[PDB]
Amino acid sequence: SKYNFQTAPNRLSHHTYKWKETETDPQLLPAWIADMDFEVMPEVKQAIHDYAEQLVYGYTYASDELLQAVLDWEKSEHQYSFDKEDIVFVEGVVPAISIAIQAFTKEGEAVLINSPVYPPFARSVRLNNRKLVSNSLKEENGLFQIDFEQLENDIVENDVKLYLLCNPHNPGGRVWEREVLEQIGHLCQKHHVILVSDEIHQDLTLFGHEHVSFNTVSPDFKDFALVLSSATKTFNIAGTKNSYAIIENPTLCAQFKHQQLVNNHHEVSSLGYIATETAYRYGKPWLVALKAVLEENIQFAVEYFAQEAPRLKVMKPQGTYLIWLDFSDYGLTDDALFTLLHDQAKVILNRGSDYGSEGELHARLNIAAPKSLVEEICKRIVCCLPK
Amino acid sequence: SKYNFQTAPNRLSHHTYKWKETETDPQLLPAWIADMDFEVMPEVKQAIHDYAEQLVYGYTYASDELLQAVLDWEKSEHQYSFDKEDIVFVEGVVPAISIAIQAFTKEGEAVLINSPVYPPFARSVRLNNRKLVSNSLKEENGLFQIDFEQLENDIVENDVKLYLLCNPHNPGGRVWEREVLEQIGHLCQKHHVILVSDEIHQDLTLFGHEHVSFNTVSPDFKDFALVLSSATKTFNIAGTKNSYAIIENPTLCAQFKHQQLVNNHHEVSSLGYIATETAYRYGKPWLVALKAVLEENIQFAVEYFAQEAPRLKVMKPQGTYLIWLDFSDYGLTDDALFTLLHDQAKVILNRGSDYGSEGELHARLNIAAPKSLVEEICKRIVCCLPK
Ligand SMILES: Cc1ncc(COP(=O)(O)O)c(CN[C@@H](CO)C(=O)O)c1O
Ligand SMILES: Cc1ncc(COP(=O)(O)O)c(CN[C@@H](CO)C(=O)O)c1O
Ligand code: NA
Ligand code: NA
Repeated sequence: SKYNFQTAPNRLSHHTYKWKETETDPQLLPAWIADMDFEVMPEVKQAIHDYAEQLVYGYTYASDELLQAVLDWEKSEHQYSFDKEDIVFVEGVVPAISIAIQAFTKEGEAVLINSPVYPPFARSVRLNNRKLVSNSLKEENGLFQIDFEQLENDIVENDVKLYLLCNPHNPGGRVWEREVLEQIGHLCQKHHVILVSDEIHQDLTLFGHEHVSFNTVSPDFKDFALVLSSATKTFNIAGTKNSYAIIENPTLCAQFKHQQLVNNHHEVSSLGYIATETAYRYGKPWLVALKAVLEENIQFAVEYFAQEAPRLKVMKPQGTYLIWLDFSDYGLTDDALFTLLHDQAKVILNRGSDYGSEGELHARLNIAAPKSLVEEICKRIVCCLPK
Repeated sequence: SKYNFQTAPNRLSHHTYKWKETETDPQLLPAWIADMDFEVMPEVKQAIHDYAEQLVYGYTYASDELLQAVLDWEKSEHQYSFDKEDIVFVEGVVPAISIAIQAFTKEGEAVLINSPVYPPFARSVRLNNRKLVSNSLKEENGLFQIDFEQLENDIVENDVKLYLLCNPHNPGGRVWEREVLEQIGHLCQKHHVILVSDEIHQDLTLFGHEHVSFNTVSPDFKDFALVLSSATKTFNIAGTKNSYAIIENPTLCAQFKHQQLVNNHHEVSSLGYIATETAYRYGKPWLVALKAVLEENIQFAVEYFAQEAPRLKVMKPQGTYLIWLDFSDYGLTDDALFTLLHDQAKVILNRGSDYGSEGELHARLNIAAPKSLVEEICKRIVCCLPK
């Protein structure tokens, strides 16, 4: 218990998204947006104090030490070896997604996602005036799976140019096996599709599930695929605004960097650089401790819901700290479910329908909070469900 | 008991752009990129420490207190009154310029600048595949002036859609009079041109020169013009990454915000928000003290160069902390001037030619450093100039 996973810091004065509603209605307990109600690792807090003590807060660049820290993290944690020149810093992963869409496709061309998925995927495609192709995931034995026949159909019928892959997949928390990723890659090679693998949850695979970074699947995958990740989801530092793309293919790397500069989206803040380097240098023990806490919270929620709401269908995450809940067996509409949870149960969960039509009558639950808070949130979710 | 403008914090370990070359060649003295070698106001330092003590560094948004701080600053310092909903935060001004180009013009359409000017102006136009129209500034009696006859010709002959205005103008530090701004505005009305006024140096007008913010010139100007500014240049906090657009016209504001979201360039870091609010709420006395130091440094440089290098033509800034130096009386090429300053004099100044063809044989000198450092830099500049 060296690190504090037992007590949530009070965030009410910090202008957070997560606790905003609670500031007006103190009864509301938020468990929606993916940041954590855990204190950040102490080395990052110290690094922010140390930044203050620089005294001058001018223009800074991404250092060789930061580049090496990213290289070292990827090698040590994900067995992914590349060169410092392959790293492109971006203030966030969602920014990187828009840059990729703009760099690798033209207006009107088709971009494929596996639905239901993180809403900025569909939004970034549509707002960019690209054609969205939603490849609907199957649900079998409590897990999402890809229908590869329909995936190929979706690619061919729509002349898909870009595939935005989520790995681990949010929502659901699906940690794709190497064999699944290999089939995806072969389809991209066949049909000349560029693949962007959003691996922001890569450090949060649980219960023995192992993240397989996309370009580690086959040595040639870097010819068409790039990887996005960050320290921010792993270490709860989203407000520091830094992330990266690993782009080993020279042409793809130049294309991305060019579009990033066209958009004047090439700079990152000083603390963005500092916090990522610090997290990667010092964060491993904290991450190990976090993952044990997350596993306990998830197991608790699954068992509690099984006992108190056996009609509630719970997808057990293989990774991420987010649980996908299916209220389909209840006599509720999508809107009535939202009103029930928010107004009667006083719990704020993400509306599943935000993620696509497959999310109708679902909600997403964030369990990256102390066990006592998770216990209360689960109690509230089961309190008011209709007979 | 008073603010420190006498000693410069050591920056060699902070991965700064400004001191980067000096990290490898200790002989080199930088006076190029516009950040200051002055300690930032103490309250911003404290705000960074306070941010560390939030303990959780998750997702945040722009608070009503920050919005009010910007409103209050704009009203009290620039007599510019508008509503909180007119403010759009962007991680930087150069980001905002690209968003504006993309939002308000189509590919192939013409964008006008007054050359020579801050290089990202020309770059952002060119990289965006817009046609660049450079309206060349006159130089008369040591000051840049607009040729309004040619400006109108440039607008009409090229069907200009967007005018990127720099006010105060960098380089040269020209603080455009109200009457000059009114003539520009009237041309934009006549010819249906949208105008973006980059007023990042607005708080740094000197020697009795007063900034006139563009939309304060006429109540009609908001129909076609928006204002970009920031706390970063004023208060030496560029690394914190926040700035704003004031867009009073509903259509222009929606267009800008839409494009910002298309580009996923809508979020700002938590410290970005914090540092700007803090600077505006506590910064005025520091700024008053700064301006006295800057005037002293500029006066020193002008007089020193007048004695030690009478052939060197020095444009005295009306604002900004940057001096535009003209070496055209010397038997030098643009390349030879750069080599002389950098390799013999051991000083790093911005290359004038970066700013446009009018900057050939020029260099830009940054005097926002302690007087003792400025004295040394000036001594170096005059040491090795050829007969
Ligand atoms: C697949 C994926 N890609 C990107 C991000 C966020 O990226 P950014 O913070 O780097 O922009 C998230 C976090 N998503 C959070 C925050 O919105 C959530 O509530 O789901 C994500 O799940
Ligand atoms: C007219 C103008 N607009 C914008 C900026 C910087 O804007 P940003 O840092 O907010 O993107 C500057 C600072 N310019 C610095 C940093 O490059 C200089 O050395 O000139 C500027 O002079
Ligand atoms: Na659908
Ligand atoms: Na020119």
